[PDB]
Amino acid sequence: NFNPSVGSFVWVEDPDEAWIDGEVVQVNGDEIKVLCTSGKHVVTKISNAYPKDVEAPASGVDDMTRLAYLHEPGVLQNLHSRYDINEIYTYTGSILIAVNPFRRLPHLYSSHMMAQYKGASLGELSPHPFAVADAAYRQMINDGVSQSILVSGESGAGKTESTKLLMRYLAYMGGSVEQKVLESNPVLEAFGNAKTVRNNNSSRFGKFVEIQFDEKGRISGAAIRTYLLERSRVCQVSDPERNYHCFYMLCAAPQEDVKKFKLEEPKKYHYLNQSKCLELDSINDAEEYHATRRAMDVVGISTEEQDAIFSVVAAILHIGNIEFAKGEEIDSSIPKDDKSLFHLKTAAELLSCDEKALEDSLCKRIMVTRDETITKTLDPEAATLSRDALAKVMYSRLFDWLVDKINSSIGQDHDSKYLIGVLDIYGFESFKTNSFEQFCINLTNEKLQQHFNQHVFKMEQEEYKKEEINWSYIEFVDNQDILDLIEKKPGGIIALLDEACMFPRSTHETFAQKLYQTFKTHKRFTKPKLARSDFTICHYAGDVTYQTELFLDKNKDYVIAEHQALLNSSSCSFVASLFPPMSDDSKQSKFSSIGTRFKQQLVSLLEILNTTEPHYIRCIKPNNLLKPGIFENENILQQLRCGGVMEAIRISCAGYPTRKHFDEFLARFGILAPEVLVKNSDDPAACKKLLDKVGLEGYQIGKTKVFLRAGQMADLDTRRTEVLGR
Ligand SMILES: Nc1ncnc2c1ncn2[C@@H]1O[C@H](COP(=O)(O)OP(=O)(O)O)[C@@H](O)[C@H]1O
Ligand code: ALF
Ligand SMILES: [Mg+2]
Ligand SMILES: [Mg+2]
Repeated sequence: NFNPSVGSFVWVEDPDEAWIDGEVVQVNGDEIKVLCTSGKHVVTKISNAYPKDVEAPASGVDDMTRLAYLHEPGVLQNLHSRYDINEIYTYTGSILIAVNPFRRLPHLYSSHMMAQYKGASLGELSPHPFAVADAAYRQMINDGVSQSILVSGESGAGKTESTKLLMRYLAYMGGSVEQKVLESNPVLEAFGNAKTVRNNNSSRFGKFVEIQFDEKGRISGAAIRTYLLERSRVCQVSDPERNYHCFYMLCAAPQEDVKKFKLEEPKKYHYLNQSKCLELDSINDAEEYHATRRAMDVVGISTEEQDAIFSVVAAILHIGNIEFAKGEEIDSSIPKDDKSLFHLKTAAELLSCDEKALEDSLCKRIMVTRDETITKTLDPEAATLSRDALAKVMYSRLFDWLVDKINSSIGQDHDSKYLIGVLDIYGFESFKTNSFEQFCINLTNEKLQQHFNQHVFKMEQEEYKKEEINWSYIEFVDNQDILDLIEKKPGGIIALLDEACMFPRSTHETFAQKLYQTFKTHKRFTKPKLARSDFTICHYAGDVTYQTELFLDKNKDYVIAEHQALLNSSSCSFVASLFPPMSDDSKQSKFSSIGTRFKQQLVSLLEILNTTEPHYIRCIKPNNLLKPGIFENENILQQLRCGGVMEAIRISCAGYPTRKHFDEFLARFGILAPEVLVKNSDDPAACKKLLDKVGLEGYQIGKTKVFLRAGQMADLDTRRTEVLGR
């Protein structure tokens, strides 16, 4: 076991900074007194203490499994040391660990650096996402099976940056399709990314990039898949956060390019004024407009199609400045001041429709009756809800048109045999107020971590028990019950939300009370005492309390009748093309459920990833100030524990990554030792004896399969290739 010396350096617990560095000064029977470099003297039992590796280089260890002292402080200190010398990447078994640098490293990601990793093995070079990308490319041809790379972490930990690296390297192995997949990121980030408290350039939509490869290995096609874009940001923004980049790009654009839009300072427009943050130090909005147009030309978006897109973006900004006051008649709406009539006229001119038809779209809805057509009027509060509804649907139809035009140039089938898919989702985020959009984001992260848990801890250890192997079970925290809490078919938070959405005039307190009487006897569900309509979920990353105030509203997906009627009446080809013409030999739907639609998309994505061989990259956010050179133990310790990094190191150190059937084993490696006899095609004793003849040790013989350590299968294929070639 462990026995501390009278004078030695050990790790001890501390209220802050997690573990602290100390030196024992006194030794009792079972307790010891440590002395930290800080000077404080702590007293604790020996079992709480952990030995410290004094002989540790600043470079640390490239693999956490090769660490001399496997425990939490050594993992934390190995990470910290490599972070100080700008070595952000580090391996854990086959998994890659990435700590956010929060600074530019041009040499670490140059195209020359790609050539260095072109033929490199996973462990030959220093850890890098290019090595994970190459591993996915090599394992695709050696197996003929599709691959997928899965990037995880909390919000702002570097998933989107990590995905850009994988795409730049994957385009290098198959190489005009390559250029357009790389230029699709700036276009989508202009309309799907915005500043939050967690990330200055936070992804508000999840993407799944699919790279197609033919049998020869060329990049035949590529496709991008986007999931639940947040459109509520268009209308309501918190003070720290910012609206989508496109709005600020257009206000910083050269005046001759946007002279027709009649744009003002950003602080004037209602959809941006709520934030009170209009500029970013890390983002130059003027350059982003020039970069986005440049990227749009690469994808093939016509310059005339670019003008109509920005006309919609500038129109949405004008629409937000249309205030409503009480009309002369009861429950009537009218523009408040003459400035709202300016914006109402401008937004109609930018949308190529009638100014009065636009005004009648927000102030007055029409009731549907077979006997005659009647028009009611709206109160100012109802009219405000009608203009915010118009903007959201206009922005999502615009964002969806982009993803359709992107794949209309880079998406095609050349009868390819397999693909590689890198997955970029939104990270687990928690704010002082948590809406329905957060509920789906954290659900997505919850589902991805379960996939990690299954393919790393559940499926691996079931085989170990199945094969009668000598093995100590490694316990872990499973989040399956949280998934059953949300997407259970016979009553889940998603399923219950559709129930309350069917009943008209259902308040958020009724859906709230329904959650309490149903999930009362549950471990992962909690209710705040003073909050009637707020519910808390014990997420794997931490407790998050949600507000159901807007849950029923965010879930219903519908198109306002007079909204689609106006947008269809537009003289501009692009504006009318944003809404499909329904009701002509077509079915009319009351509303569609976003919760079930998003759940269905999440299951289909999971089923495609279950047919591919996965590769994991765990991103880590080192600090919350979004600045470099700040390594915080508490932030990183809580991410390692809830992410299961400690258990993964334990499974990678003692586990067996590769297993082959006896018949597959004697066929390939029986040629290594011709003198070793074999009784039949699947004889287990020959496997034991053929491995001893080669000199391998630590292997384990199972019920029906052999089990080898991380690098033991690799040298057997190299030994085989040498003898068969001779
Ligand atoms: N490899 C990297 N090189 C440079 N900056 C990085 C890198 N990874 C992350 N960052 C920084 O972290 C920020 C957030 O990263 P991002 O990919 O947006 O995380 P997430 O997708 O999880 O929100 C970036 O805007 C950038 O400043
Ligand atoms: F932009 Al994120 F998690 F915050 F992908
Ligand atoms: Mg992102
Ligand atoms: Mg929404």
